[PDB]
Order: sequence, then structure tokens, then C-alpha cells
Amino acid sequence: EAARKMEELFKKHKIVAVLRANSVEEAIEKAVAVFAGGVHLIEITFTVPDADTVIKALSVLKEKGAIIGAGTVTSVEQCRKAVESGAEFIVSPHLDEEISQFCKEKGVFYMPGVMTPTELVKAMKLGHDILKLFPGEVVGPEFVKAMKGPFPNVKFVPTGGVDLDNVCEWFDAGVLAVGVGDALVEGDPDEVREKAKEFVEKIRGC
Amino acid sequence: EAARKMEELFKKHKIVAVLRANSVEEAIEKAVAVFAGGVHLIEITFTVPDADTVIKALSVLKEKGAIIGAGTVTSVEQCRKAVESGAEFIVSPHLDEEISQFCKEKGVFYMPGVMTPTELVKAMKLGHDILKLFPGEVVGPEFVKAMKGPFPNVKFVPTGGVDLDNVCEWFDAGVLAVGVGDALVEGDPDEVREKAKEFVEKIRGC
Amino acid sequence: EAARKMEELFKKHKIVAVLRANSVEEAIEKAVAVFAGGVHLIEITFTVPDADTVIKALSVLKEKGAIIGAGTVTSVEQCRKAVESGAEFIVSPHLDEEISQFCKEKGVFYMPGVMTPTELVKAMKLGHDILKLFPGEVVGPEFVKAMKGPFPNVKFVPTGGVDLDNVCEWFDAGVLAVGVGDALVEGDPDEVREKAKEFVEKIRGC
Amino acid sequence: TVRIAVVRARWHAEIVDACVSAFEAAMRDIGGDRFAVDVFDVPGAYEIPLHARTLAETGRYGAVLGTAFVVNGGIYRHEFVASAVINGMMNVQLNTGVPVLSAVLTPHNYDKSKAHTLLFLALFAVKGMEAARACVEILAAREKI
Amino acid sequence: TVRIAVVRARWHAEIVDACVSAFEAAMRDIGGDRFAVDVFDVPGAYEIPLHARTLAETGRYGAVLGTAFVVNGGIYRHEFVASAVINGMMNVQLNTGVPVLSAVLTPHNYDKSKAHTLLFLALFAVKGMEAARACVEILAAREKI
Repeated sequence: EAARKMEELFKKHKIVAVLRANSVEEAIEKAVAVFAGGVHLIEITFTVPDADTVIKALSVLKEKGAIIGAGTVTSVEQCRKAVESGAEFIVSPHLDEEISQFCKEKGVFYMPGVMTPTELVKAMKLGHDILKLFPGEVVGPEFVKAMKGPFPNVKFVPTGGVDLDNVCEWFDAGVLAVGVGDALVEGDPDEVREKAKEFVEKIRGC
Repeated sequence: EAARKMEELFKKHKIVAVLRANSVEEAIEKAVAVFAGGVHLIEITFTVPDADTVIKALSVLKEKGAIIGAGTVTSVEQCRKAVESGAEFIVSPHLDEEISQFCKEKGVFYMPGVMTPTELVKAMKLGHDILKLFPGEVVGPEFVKAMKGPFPNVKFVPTGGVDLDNVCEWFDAGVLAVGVGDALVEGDPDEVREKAKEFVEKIRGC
Repeated sequence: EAARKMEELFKKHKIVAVLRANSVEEAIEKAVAVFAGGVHLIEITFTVPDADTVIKALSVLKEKGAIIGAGTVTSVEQCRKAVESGAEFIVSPHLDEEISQFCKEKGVFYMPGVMTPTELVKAMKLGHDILKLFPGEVVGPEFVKAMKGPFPNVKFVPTGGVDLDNVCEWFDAGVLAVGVGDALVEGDPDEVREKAKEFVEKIRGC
Repeated sequence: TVRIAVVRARWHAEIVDACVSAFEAAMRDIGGDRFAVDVFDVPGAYEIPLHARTLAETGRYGAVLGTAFVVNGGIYRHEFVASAVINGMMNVQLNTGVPVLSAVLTPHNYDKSKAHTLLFLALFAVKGMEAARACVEILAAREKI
Repeated sequence: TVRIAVVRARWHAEIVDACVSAFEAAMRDIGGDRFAVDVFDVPGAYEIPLHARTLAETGRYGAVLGTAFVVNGGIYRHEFVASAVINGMMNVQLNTGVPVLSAVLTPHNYDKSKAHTLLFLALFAVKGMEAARACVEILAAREKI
């Protein structure tokens, strides 16, 4: 059921912020600047200090339409912490069977990372239709177009290699949503809010 | 035995058309334009409507030297249909053990897709010396050159990322044959026949 | 329940075609050109010859996402015919109590016309939150802005006075959807399809 | 109760179906509880004349409606079939004594683009409705005579 | 076992053969062990209607399929034959009670260049396969009636 809910949310909002910060307060100020700027889907990198604290603190935005997930989760122990501490999404840089089984049992949405056709297939066999392309830059929009032929029902969220200038280059390839960070997120909270608006409007165009 | 027959055929003809169409008649008109233009190895994408119908209809060209195979086969059930309906080749975007075992039992040539060194090795362990590089564009001719060192007996047929301008750039890298489509195949049947001639002559040069 | 369904549909699609024609076949060719061009909400003026025939014929598009309603209904007898013959919406140039009661009993969405503050109020007392401004041109976007203050929960669909150049002038005023016709609809079916695309893209911008 | 048979082609079935569905609905609105409709399939337009004759000579039907969508043909010429089928039905009608009606239509110029597939679904639905009226009116005329 | 007769023209035999071969193969795949196919030759398209009638009136065949390739004609007009043949088969069908089918095709514009000879071999093979399905489906429809 969670997968259907999320597929609609990604189609609706298009841009997902990938957030990292050097402190709890910094992560919060950025999450708010990004949210205020029009980006409702936010991942909190879970490998940072006090990741659980940031996700719980930002639960106050949940009632305003924010969706807070756990970014870069590489293990089950981290998944367990992410689930107790909110985390609507669990995403990872690579496919993992233990994480997928855990996430199904807990009723949460899991989006594994994939960068090759053999990995897309294993992920599909395990029930994952929405995949993340972790190694963006290395794997450009050409991949997304190329894999549409053999795998018409697989949707992608590339991470990295997405900046303001390539907005719509990715959507024209068949992209579901984009994992923008280090552009949208980086800089002063007022710079962040303005860039978030630029990304949303550039995206609305396509 | 089938592998030896095909290795010689790919060396001899060099260009393989990758054909898709929106109807049975369109697929036939293009297959004939391509054949008339000098391309004898043709794959019929098997994921299209009426793929079996197109492959059986084009069996009339078999006696004129055409070789018709089944493109983009992603399952055993599709392989079974492809085998009953002709299909000299079965090719796929990814390596698959069930497909390989099926194809060996039926005496047909199977060419799995690979894009990494760990996948080349698994394919070699299973007995496949000729591999397809499905994610062309992403994996350029540099890959083919790079893998020649450790795997001197592995030959490639890249798909995608091959256009008229890069003809011979790929052959200079050690390519066996090229999986050209969306260039050779796209357009009006008379445009298709002329482009097929241009690809063949550009290839004959190297 | 019908009102909630429709409020979401108008917010989602924004442009409603108002269609008139001199024959059944002409009405159908235009409805299809408009639909193909991206406009999914279509009203068939019900005061034309063979209005019931056109609405039933276009029910074939219902499964493709078309919503066909009955335009300019000025009486109960016409409402009864519109309801038997499909008609998801019943709209009228003026507020009418008998029509409203009929429409509620049949479970259909009714959108009465209003052009003054005293009429907005009577319509609200009768339960109508979405109103049509029939005398567009006479009542410009200034009205929609002005009435937002005292009636924040009343949404409008102006008819007339909406052309391509004023697209977004109306939405910036607080408009829900626009009743475009005699622009979108007029002309050759191929001219109609292209204009429909221009209106949709101009609207997507705001 | 008077039975009406419908003989349908299976080419471009979506278009053919739009017509028969509209026909049946119209028949319920016009002659509900007076007429019943029996739908039969044939591979395509060319077989309509024989199937229709066989039904007409059975004695169970007051009328038979043949329907089909014949297209330009692309590579091959369609005119020879379109005229054979219409004339075939006319010969059956006259020698069987059953008012075989038709909605075997050939477009001036049919493209395969969705704009055209949508147009023909709607136009065939209209033809279905018109055929229902024609069935009732001709059958009544044939009692008055 | 139900027999189906095929009557073949000998003009442009390679094209005609592509069709009948595909037909027979399709018949084995669809109705193997239910149907048998008897192939007969005639000089050309013009003789199909009589030969087909003679076979149909023999009582041995459930269906007859006539096949031919009629071309533009170059110097001479072909339209008069193409329509005579199609109408001929229609008259036989109706007065014999045998669902005579056809794959007598006339191209919009046939060139003698190899590109066209190859195209028509493939398209006729397709028509053969379609005819096999039509034979089985119409014969079944005629039992259900």
C-alpha cells in the first residue's frame, strides 16, 4: 500500500531535497528554508551526527505537508532507528535484501539504489518498481531513456548529476523525481529558499 | 555448435539492425528496406505487439540470406515463444541463468547483456564468449578497449551509442558487430534503405 | 459527494471547453480535437439541436478521461434530459431553485450562474460553493478579486471574457477554472487542436 | 418479442464495438420489451453477407444489422471488398425478405493517429443509435404495408 | 476432420506460395488434427470463382480459400478482373452455402523491383496466417448459429 501512496507523491511533487548539515540546528534551518521554498519531499541523510534528532524535530512540519525520510541508509540497524524516528521513506545507495524485508514488515517505503540492468532486474524480482540511481554523473539521462524499452514499468529517481541547468533534461528522459542536493541545499538559509523556488519553477515548466 | 556458426556470421556481416515498429506491416516494411539496403542480421524486438507474427512473416527472407532473431527478451516464456517462431538469436539486456539454460537445450544462440567486469566474468563462467553491451552511451568504446586486456577472448556487440559518425570508432576498439537501431531503422522505408547502405559502406571502410 | 469530486477535477484540469456546433458530426469532431489537445472538461451546450445525441456519442471518451457535461441548461425539463443522457455537470446562466433541487436528488453536480453579491449569497445559502460568472466581459477579474474578501470560500468559473491573452489574469484573481469557448472551440478541427494546446500550456505556466 | 441479429466484424473491434453498444442501448430506450438483440461475430466484413443470410433464413430474426469498419488499406486496395460486401447484403435482403440493414462504413481517409481512432469511436456510436431507430421504423413500416 | 480447399493462382507464384505455405502452417498450429488442407491450382485469378464453386458443390469441403496476386497491369487495366473475381466469389459463397474466403489482393502500386517482391512475400505470408484464423473462427461460428 505504501508504494502506491509514495508513487503518487513523487509524481505530484517532483523534487526531493537531499539534506546534509554539520549540526542539528543547521539541518533544521535548511529543511525549513527548502520547505518554505516549495520542496515538500525531504531526505535527512542518516549517516550524519544526530540524524534521529533531526528527523524527529522536523516531524512538526509533517502536518504542514512535509514528508521526511531517511537518506543513505546502508544497514538494518540504521533502518530500525530511522523507522522509530519517523522516516516515511528509507532509501539506500545499493540494493539490499535485509533492508527490503525489514521495510516491508514495518510498512514503510523502500527505494534501493541501482546502476546496471542486472541490478534493475534483481530489484524488480524483489518487488521494487521505483529505483534510485545513486551514481549520478557517471550514469546520465541516457541510461534512463535506454532502460525504458526493456523495463517500461521501472521509474527512476536519479541522485547527483542534477542541477538547475539539467532540470527537464532528466524529466524528458522519463524521470519520476529528482534527488537534488549540494545545489538546492548548500548555502545560506535565504539563498536556499530562493534556489528552492528556482528549482520548483524550472520543474513546473516540464 | 550454434555459437560457432554465429560468431562467423557476425564477423562477416558486422551490422545488426535492431528493429521496432508500431504494427506488423510497419515492421515488415522496415525489415525489408533494411535487408535490401545490405543489412542481413535483424533482431525483432520481442516486447512489441505481434512480435511472433513479424518473426514468422519474415521467415520468407531466410532463404535470401536474412537472419531473424528475437530482440530484448527478458524471460523464459518469451524465449519459448521466440524459439517456436523462428528466432535464430535470442538476445537480452541482462544476463539470466534460466534463459541461458533454455537456449542451450533448444540449440539456439544466446547473447546476454553485460555492463561491468564482474558480469563479464559470470557470463564467461556460464559459457558466453559473445556479450552485448546494453547500456551503450553510458558505456562507450573505452570499455571495449579496456576489457580487451584481461578478457582477450570476449567479444562485444554494443547497442546504442552507435550512429553513423562513430562507425569505426567502435570497430577500432575491438567490436565484433554493432547493434544499430533508431538511426538505421527510423524513418520512411526509402530513407531506411538509403541509410542502411550508408552504414554498410562506412563499415566496409574498416 | 459529487461536489467534492468536481472541485478536485476543476482544480486539476483548469480549462473547460464550452462547445457549440451546427450539427452532431461537427460537435463530435470538435470535442475530439479539444480532448486530443489536452482539455478534458467539456460542456455540450444543451440548447443546440441534438444535444442529447452528442452527449451520448461522446460517452465513448469517458473511459479515456473525458468529462462531458450539459452547458446552458435553463430548465428542469432540459436537466432531466441531460441527466438521462450522461451529463456529469449541469450548468446554467442563472441561479434556479428547481434545477438545484433536481440535481441534488439525482446526484449530479450543479453549478448555477451568478453576477452580483446578493446572488452569490443566495447561491451559498442553497449550498453552492462553486459558481459560474455568466456575463463575462461585463464582469471582469476585478469582481473575482473583490468578492474574495467577504466570500473566501466561493470559487469561480468565469465564462466569456477569457481568451488566450488574459489567461493567468483570471487565475491570478482567484479563479478555479475558465469557461473558454469561441476561441478554443471555433475553427477547423486541426486549428482547434492546436489552440487547445496553446491554452493548456499558457495555463500550466500559472 | 422480435429478434434482431447483429453481425460484427472483428477488425478494428474497438470501433465496431462502439457501434453495437450504442445500438443495443438505443434499442432498450426505443423498443424495450419489444425487441431483443442477438450478437454474432465473423472474422471480418467479407463474411458478413453469408453469415447474415444464414441467420435471415433461419426464421428467428425480424431484422439483421451488419456492422464493420473498412479502412483505406494502406498497401492494398479496399474498394473491391467494400463494394462486394454492400452488394452482397443487398442481394441477401432482396432474396430473403428480411430488412438487412448496414453500418458497414468506409471512411474517406482514416489515419491511425489517436485523433482518428477517437473520432471514429464517437461516430460509430452515433451510427449505432441511428440504426436502432431505423430497425424499429422499418419493421413497423413492413407491418403497415 | 473438416477439409479446407485452397485454390491458387499461378501468376506471381512465389507470392501466392508465401501465402498458402503460411496458411497451412498456421492451420497446423491452430487446428491441427481437426482440419486438413487440399491445395488445387488454376491458371490465374479469373478462374478462381468457377473452380471454387465446383469444389464447394462437391460436398467435401467446409470452406474454400481462394488466393491470388493481381497487379496494376502495366499496359493493361486490371480493375475489371479484380472486381469480377471478388464479386464472383461472393456470388458463389451466397448461393452454395460455403464460407468461401479470399486472399485475392490487389496492391495500391506494385513495382517489379526486388524491394517489392520481398515485401509482398512477407505480407502474403501474413495474410496466410490471418486466413487460417478466419477459417477456424467462421467455421465455429457457423456451428453455434
